[PDB]
Amino acid sequence: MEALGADVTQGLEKGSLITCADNTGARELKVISVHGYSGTKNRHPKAGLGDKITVSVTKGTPEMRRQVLEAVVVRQRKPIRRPDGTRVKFEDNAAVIVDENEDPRGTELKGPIAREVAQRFGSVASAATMIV
Amino acid sequence: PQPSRPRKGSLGFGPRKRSTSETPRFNSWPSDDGQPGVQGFAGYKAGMTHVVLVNDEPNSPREGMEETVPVTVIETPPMRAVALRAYEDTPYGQRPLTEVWTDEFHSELDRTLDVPEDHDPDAAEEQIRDAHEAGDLGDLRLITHTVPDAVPSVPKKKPDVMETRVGGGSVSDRLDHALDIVEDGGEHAMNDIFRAGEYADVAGVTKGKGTQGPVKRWGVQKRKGKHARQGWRRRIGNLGPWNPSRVRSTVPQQGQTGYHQRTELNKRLIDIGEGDEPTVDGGFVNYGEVDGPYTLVKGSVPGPDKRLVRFRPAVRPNDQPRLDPEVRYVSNESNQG
Amino acid sequence: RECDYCGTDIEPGTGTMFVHKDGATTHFCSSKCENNADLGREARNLEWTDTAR
RNA sequence: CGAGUGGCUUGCUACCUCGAUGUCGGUUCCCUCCAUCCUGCCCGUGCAGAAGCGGGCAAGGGUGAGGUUGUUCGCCUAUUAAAGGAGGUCGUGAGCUGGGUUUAGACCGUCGUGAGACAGGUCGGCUGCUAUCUACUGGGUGUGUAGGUGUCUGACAAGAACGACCGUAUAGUACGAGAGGAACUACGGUUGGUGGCCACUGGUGUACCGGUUGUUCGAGAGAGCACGUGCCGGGUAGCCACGCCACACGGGGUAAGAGCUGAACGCAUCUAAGCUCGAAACCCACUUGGAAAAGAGACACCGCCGAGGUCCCGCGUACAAGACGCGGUCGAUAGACUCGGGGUGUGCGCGUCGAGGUAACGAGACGUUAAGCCCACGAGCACUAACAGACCAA
RNA sequence: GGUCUUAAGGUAGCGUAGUACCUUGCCGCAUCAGUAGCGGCUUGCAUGAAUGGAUUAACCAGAGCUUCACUGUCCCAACGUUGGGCCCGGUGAACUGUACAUUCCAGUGCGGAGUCUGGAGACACCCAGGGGGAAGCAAAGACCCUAUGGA
RNA sequence: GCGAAAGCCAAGGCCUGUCGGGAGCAACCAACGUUAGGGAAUUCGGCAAGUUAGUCCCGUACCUUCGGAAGAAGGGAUGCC
RNA sequence: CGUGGAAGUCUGUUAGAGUUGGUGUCCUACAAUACCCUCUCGUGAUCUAUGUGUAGGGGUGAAAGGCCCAUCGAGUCCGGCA
Ligand SMILES: [Cl-]
Ligand SMILES: [Cl-]
Ligand SMILES: [K+]
Ligand SMILES: [Mg+2]
Ligand SMILES: [Mg+2]
Ligand SMILES: [Mg+2]
Ligand SMILES: [Mg+2]
Ligand SMILES: [Mg+2]
Ligand SMILES: [Mg+2]
Ligand SMILES: [Mg+2]
Ligand SMILES: [Mg+2]
Ligand SMILES: [Mg+2]
Ligand SMILES: [Mg+2]
Ligand SMILES: [Mg+2]
Ligand SMILES: [Mg+2]
Ligand SMILES: [Mg+2]
Ligand SMILES: [Mg+2]
Ligand SMILES: [Mg+2]
Ligand SMILES: [Mg+2]
Ligand SMILES: [Mg+2]
Ligand SMILES: [Mg+2]
Ligand SMILES: [Mg+2]
Ligand SMILES: [Mg+2]
Ligand SMILES: [Mg+2]
Ligand code: NA
Ligand code: NA
Ligand code: NA
Ligand code: NA
Ligand code: NA
Ligand code: NA
Ligand code: NA
Ligand code: NA
Ligand code: NA
Ligand code: NA
Ligand code: NA
Ligand code: NA
Ligand code: NA
Ligand code: NA
Ligand code: NA
Ligand code: NA
Ligand code: NA
Ligand SMILES: [Sr+2]
Ligand SMILES: [Sr+2]
Ligand SMILES: [Sr+2]
Ligand SMILES: [Sr+2]
Ligand SMILES: [Sr+2]
Ligand SMILES: [Sr+2]
Ligand SMILES: [Sr+2]
Ligand SMILES: [Sr+2]
Ligand SMILES: [Sr+2]
Ligand SMILES: [Sr+2]
Ligand SMILES: [Sr+2]
Ligand SMILES: [Sr+2]
Ligand SMILES: [Sr+2]
Ligand SMILES: [Sr+2]
Ligand SMILES: [Sr+2]
Ligand SMILES: [Sr+2]
Ligand SMILES: [Sr+2]
Ligand SMILES: [Sr+2]
Ligand SMILES: [Sr+2]
Ligand SMILES: [Sr+2]
Ligand SMILES: [Sr+2]
Ligand SMILES: [Sr+2]
Ligand SMILES: [Sr+2]
Ligand SMILES: [Sr+2]
Ligand SMILES: [Sr+2]
Ligand SMILES: [Sr+2]
Ligand SMILES: [Sr+2]
Ligand SMILES: [Sr+2]
Ligand SMILES: [Sr+2]
Ligand SMILES: [Sr+2]
Ligand SMILES: [Sr+2]
Ligand SMILES: [Sr+2]
Ligand SMILES: [Sr+2]
Ligand SMILES: [Sr+2]
Repeated sequence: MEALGADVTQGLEKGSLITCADNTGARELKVISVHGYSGTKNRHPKAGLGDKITVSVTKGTPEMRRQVLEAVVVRQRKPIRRPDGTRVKFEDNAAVIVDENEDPRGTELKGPIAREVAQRFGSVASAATMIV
Repeated sequence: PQPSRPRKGSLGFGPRKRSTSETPRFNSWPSDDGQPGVQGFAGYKAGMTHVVLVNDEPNSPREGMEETVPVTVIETPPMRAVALRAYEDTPYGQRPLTEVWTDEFHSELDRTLDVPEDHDPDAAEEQIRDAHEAGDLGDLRLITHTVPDAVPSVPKKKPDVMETRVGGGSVSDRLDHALDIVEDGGEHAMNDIFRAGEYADVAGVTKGKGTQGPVKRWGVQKRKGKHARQGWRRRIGNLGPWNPSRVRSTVPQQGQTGYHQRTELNKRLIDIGEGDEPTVDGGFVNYGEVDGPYTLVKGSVPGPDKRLVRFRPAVRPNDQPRLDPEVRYVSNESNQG
Repeated sequence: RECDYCGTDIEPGTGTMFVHKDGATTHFCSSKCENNADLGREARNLEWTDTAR
């Protein structure tokens, strides 16, 4: 994929429970897989800010609940390094559900987003109220 | 069927034993292309800081923007090319033919060598030129030594001697180029060989750690779960199968880890200067204050503070040189805190 | 830059930036400041802090 | 239908072991095979393209995470370039585990007159030993080569030190009616592996500083104990990973294959002689080791009454003993002192305030006070200690 | 089949059961995915009424399963603490020992060799290590068969 | 303090749960402390560890043999002067 | 509403009794059954000292073929016995 422009320490793993930052009807998401990732023996497949991940809907409306959808990691508690050396971290771990064309499923994004994610996923960015 | 997995550690840096010389020895030199010149230099590791730079890479979207880069500070005072050793091409490889020495010797070189009192430079030189005529002259290298005395933070005064190759143009021209350098007093500097922005190969003898187990030394796993409580925590599963009935040298075992020679490739020289511009407040921890000829190597450099490191023009660079990088800022913040 | 907590100048190529839930951004110059901030302490009340003094 | 190869399954046999070669599955760590799953290079196509299908060379590297089940096997999910198979006493219990098989207790079903049985099910049910030899990982002492110091050489040896993927431009282009949709090359990044390093972020930090509970030293001050810090907060150096740095290109020779020239065979023919090409594979390149390479090596200087070394002394860039490195007054090697640079967070005492209380008394607030206390780092500094002095040696 | 063996011919219930071979039975719940667990069905290889059936509040170091919470169980390991380990003084065993013994790759041999054969490698001695081999040490195999053995 | 509980301390007893010296004291082992992000992905199985916790106030489901379930659950409070 | 204070009743390392898991430590042990943490019972079919009775095809047994002096699907000693 296109460079993020930031070093990321994946703060999530397969099976992790994160926040679904949007109005799709899905409240809590469960990480199932990480797009384009291949681990090593005994390693839990890791995911971090800027990654496209397969996801499971744990909490939310009956219609959204139990569905297997794709999402993009928008925020993570574990720090990331910016080109100027500074570290950046968020209040929570969040992702936004996405379609086949990488366009946000819902109409509105909740909470802030990373500028690096915004650059990689344009249509997701052009839906963000705040970009840090 | 039990998953595949790369082995623990590399079999390319063995045997993993204590190094013979604390002074690194390059086992390879750069090519003979440009003008005649010394193919290496040396200094003493001081410590680290970070620097702010302007992106030199024309292929980066961040070209022109400020970038924070980690840097190791190395005191690189002038050295002395005390002699010129010539090698001859024999059926059993290269062998030392003769050497051409000098008159001027550093006041404290006798702490290591049995300094020459009666030498014949002319005769040796002739022998070398005769071998050149015969078409048997191998390569030309200079016997060099550092001046630890020039570095306050370094305790030793006993100089560190190391042979450095001279490559460049025609053998005839670099022979003369070498001889001239030696004649004066052999005094040369980092400037003479390197330019900020070039890629160098840094060789050094790693930080010593004495004996360590397979986990640390080879990166093997620790016993997991229930296995970690039975009486085994950091011991490998087994020393090998029933057959072959012997332990293979390839299985991760305990032993000397650290204090080995390493040659780190493609190290960018961020800046070569002189003074106290890079010194940290309160002094570099476990080293001291830098105020003299130094070099700023991008990233890490093998070895502890005070250790002798060697420089050599990158033998296999991946990028094209982006000379004299613009240094917007050099951190002087204390390394304590 | 200045530390949004203690108030001293943040050494360039150092520090962390905490992004609050609402999108607010807080530049910390060190772990010490972040930790005192997490204890619910307010810079003004701490004598060693450049803000207070 | 016919001919075989293998020795992974099963069966057969009864050679070997019954004065015992510890089970299945799993795990961990190492090596290998190729009948190749991916990756490289190729041929064919019912090959437009894209995506496939079949075949050839090829074992360098890779082949991962999870849900049920003790399971092996297998079924299933989502990722993936792909999530290949097999051998090593069905590798691996003087390594681990002990869920299953297969002791002694018990239940159910079936069978039995019964004791009790079951190639049925089920709950419970133990894991010994101080390594002599050999083997390997690392560390020393001697002898050989036959005075010492320093620098080298390179027989050999090891490596995967690098493997793979995504994205951008090429390009909405070639191709195609359209749908759809490549490549060469150049770039950016990711993943796995590898080696190193700690400026940065992170962890530790029973160094240190602070808060504070119970109790004891009469109170105060200041302390001990509460498991090897009472607990809570912060945390330096160092050590670290979750942090940071680095890990080609190119040559040479080939395989499959594509060809040139070319005869046997006037023609034809990539082959028979000859030649041009051509794989992630081979060799070189690169990294690591390596004078014990018995052809036991080379160079330079110093020295054979003296070069040099060991002991000794102060110490670590070193370290389980040994070894290694540096300094030793012609000195900054270690300590003290003082600065600097750091940690904590405002000391004792006194003054004012303080809800109240007649007063006694009073938790606490402010000031004095960026205070007090503390530092595994640096600098200055010969004050103290590196003294005295011994021995080996061509 | 629309009685026959042998007296009767399975009623209430419960049921893929700690009983169900087929079997991971089928449907549903739950999960990304559930040979598990629960509910329903149930023709039950071979359930069933003091050989007691069903059912059940309370109780349980009893067997199985699910959720919240928590966490170094794991991703993936690091640093530290105390006692050992290592070096020195003193004290001072045991296991084990046909012999020889520096081995490695192959082969051969009673078909599982440090000692045979062919090669390869190999200067001696010592310190520390984790245990690959000595079909390692410890026990005249509990398994199985045999004995005109025992209980 | 509820207490013959913990923890601390007397009286009384003891330094004889009877070998020492040394090395920031390595690997490895026994006990154990702390670990960022994730949070059972580990494993036959949360085995091991951890989480919770004392007291008062509020409040409390199915079921039930009416005893119980029940400290259900959940929420609030807690010092000193 | 109070009084009352029942219970093979609850919590409880009170004393005391017991022994679930760690398949930890040990396994030429401290020990021929030990150590630590964890865990169960703790007014009763309770625990415990001393005294006393039951004896080997016999006792004793809330039954495990458990126990009867480290000895039990028939104790131990000596004899039959070479
Ligand atoms: Cl393990
Ligand atoms: Cl996955
Ligand atoms: K046998
Ligand atoms: Mg695994
Ligand atoms: Mg620092
Ligand atoms: Mg800082
Ligand atoms: Mg054996
Ligand atoms: Mg083949
Ligand atoms: Mg291979
Ligand atoms: Mg086996
Ligand atoms: Mg074994
Ligand atoms: Mg065993
Ligand atoms: Mg053992
Ligand atoms: Mg079982
Ligand atoms: Mg069982
Ligand atoms: Mg069912
Ligand atoms: Mg009846
Ligand atoms: Mg026998
Ligand atoms: Mg039998
Ligand atoms: Mg009989
Ligand atoms: Mg954690
Ligand atoms: Mg698993
Ligand atoms: Mg437990
Ligand atoms: Mg009695
Ligand atoms: Na053990
Ligand atoms: Na065959
Ligand atoms: Na096994
Ligand atoms: Na291969
Ligand atoms: Na499975
Ligand atoms: Na075997
Ligand atoms: Na075995
Ligand atoms: Na075992
Ligand atoms: Na096993
Ligand atoms: Na080639
Ligand atoms: Na019946
Ligand atoms: Na009971
Ligand atoms: Na831990
Ligand atoms: Na062994
Ligand atoms: Na009453
Ligand atoms: Na116990
Ligand atoms: Na008897
Ligand atoms: Sr060299
Ligand atoms: Sr070399
Ligand atoms: Sr065990
Ligand atoms: Sr063998
Ligand atoms: Sr082949
Ligand atoms: Sr292929
Ligand atoms: Sr099998
Ligand atoms: Sr099956
Ligand atoms: Sr295997
Ligand atoms: Sr078992
Ligand atoms: Sr039984
Ligand atoms: Sr059976
Ligand atoms: Sr079974
Ligand atoms: Sr493209
Ligand atoms: Sr289109
Ligand atoms: Sr204490
Ligand atoms: Sr050919
Ligand atoms: Sr020699
Ligand atoms: Sr019926
Ligand atoms: Sr032989
Ligand atoms: Sr040992
Ligand atoms: Sr007393
Ligand atoms: Sr004594
Ligand atoms: Sr702490
Ligand atoms: Sr689990
Ligand atoms: Sr699981
Ligand atoms: Sr509460
Ligand atoms: Sr009771
Ligand atoms: Sr058990
Ligand atoms: Sr013990
Ligand atoms: Sr035992
Ligand atoms: Sr424990
Ligand atoms: Sr109780
Ligand atoms: Sr007798």
